[PDB]
Amino acid sequence: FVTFGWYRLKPGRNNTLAQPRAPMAFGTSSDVEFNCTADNLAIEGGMSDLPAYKLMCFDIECKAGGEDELAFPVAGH
Amino acid sequence: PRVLDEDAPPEKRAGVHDGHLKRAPKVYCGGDERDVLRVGSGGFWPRRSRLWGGVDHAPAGFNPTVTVFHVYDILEN
Repeated sequence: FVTFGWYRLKPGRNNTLAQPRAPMAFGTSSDVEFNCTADNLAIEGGMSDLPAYKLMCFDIECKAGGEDELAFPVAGH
Repeated sequence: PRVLDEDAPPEKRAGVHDGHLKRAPKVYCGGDERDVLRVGSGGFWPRRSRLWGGVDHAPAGFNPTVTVFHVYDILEN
């Protein structure tokens, strides 16, 4: 097992499977969710490529709105 | 800011407004307008979310099979 890499669901210890959670029991904001144990998982070596993951690259701009509008912004104000 | 209210005398322009207001937050994308927190069908920014506050906004019959899944982060809870 690795912290960053492809994986794969397996048949499991006896035949136990990944048990797909029901859309209401989702803990995360994900599309599909599962309930495995460590034996329903396989590393799936051979794949390397990176999935379709998204990158947000944000940048805020702030204004200072006090008596001195040349002062630098402060979040508490 | 008070300068955002364009038709108002030059001396109600400095400073900011403040204080509680009672309407769902809207977003104006060009000529259109929408509630910020309203997923619905249309949208002014993309969405990869399935649930939104309990409602399931996926096309019915969503049930993607999962046999391989890149993993990028691991939580514990």
